Amino acid sequence: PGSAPDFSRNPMKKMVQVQVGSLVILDCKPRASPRALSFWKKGDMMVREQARVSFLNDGGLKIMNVTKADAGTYTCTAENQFGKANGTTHLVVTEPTRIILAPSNMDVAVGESVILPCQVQHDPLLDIMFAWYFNGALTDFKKDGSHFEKVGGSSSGDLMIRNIQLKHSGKYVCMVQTGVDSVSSAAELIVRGSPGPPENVKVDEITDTTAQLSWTEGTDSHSPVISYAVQARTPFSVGWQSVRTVPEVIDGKTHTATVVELNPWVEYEFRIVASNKIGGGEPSLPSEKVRTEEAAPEIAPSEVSGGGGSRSELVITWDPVPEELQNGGGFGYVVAFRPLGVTTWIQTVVTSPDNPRYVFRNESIVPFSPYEVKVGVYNNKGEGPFSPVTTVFSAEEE
Repeated sequence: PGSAPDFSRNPMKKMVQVQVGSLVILDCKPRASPRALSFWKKGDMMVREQARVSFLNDGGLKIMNVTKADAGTYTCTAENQFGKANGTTHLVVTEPTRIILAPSNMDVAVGESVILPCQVQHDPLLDIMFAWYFNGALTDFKKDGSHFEKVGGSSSGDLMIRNIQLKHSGKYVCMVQTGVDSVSSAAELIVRGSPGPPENVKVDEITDTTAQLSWTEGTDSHSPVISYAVQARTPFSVGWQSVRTVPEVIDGKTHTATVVELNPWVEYEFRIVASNKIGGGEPSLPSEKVRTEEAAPEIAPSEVSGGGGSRSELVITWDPVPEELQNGGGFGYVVAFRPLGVTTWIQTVVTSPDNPRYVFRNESIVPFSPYEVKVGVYNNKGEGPFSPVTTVFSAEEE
């Protein structure tokens, strides 16, 4: 044996970083036969045993509740019969990283855009790494792009959630790493939406003007249903349009209703829209296409008139009855006329409604004479009313 102190087997760390208020122990274990005595200096100055400072059996230095004042250069000088040796450690005391603006806990509707901040104050000697966790899993959110953006620049970890969806509900955790040190703060986002589309839309008890609708409630968007509304589509409707129901307003607990004021002999599809306090929901898939029962026509034509024409003519004219008021197939008109004073009607059936105009021409038609005229309606299911009688004059031409 016999050898001076030798730090090559057990060198003192070049540099040690500790958080303010932490505990630090600088090692000083050289190899030497016999064992070497040690002492510590901070810079030029000998370390004095003190309140938070003490000399350990293994030649180490223990400092408690470190301040930035304790930072500096500590050297350990060991001496043997055969010489002295020195080792140096630089103590860096750094402030804690602290999160200054953190995610808020939120209850928010789908489609909204929110910002979960994560600003930190940190000691400038250090570098920081931001990380987000979603329901406990590390993520940078880039696989769900178009819903997430990291905003604020390289110094910030702020997270923007765009057009938030139900699947984005959960615990969010912003974590800031600094070397081996770490702070984080968590918040919970609960997301609520419009109800899901109602399902299983069913139509029964079809009449000429009514139908019973039934349906089952759609997916829970985490806010209860307060209301149901009904829409319908026909060849005549400009897309989907609201329909009147009985009850006038349908409860969130009411899954059946009567549609009213439909037109007879029209084709219909129905859908249902659920609402909650968050907003109006996605419409159901449409019901089967059904047709209402046909019925006798009930509306006679308006503005029956006429007059003029060439020799021996009686011209009769009226307003067409709109298709949706025809109530059934094979709709047509019935023109009835008679000389004023005469009681027997002559009538003809007008099979095609295409042109609401009828001309009688023969020698029995007396020039410029008063005729009583009425026009009625019928379809495959029955006869409808006649218009009020009016007076039109035969042609004046002879």
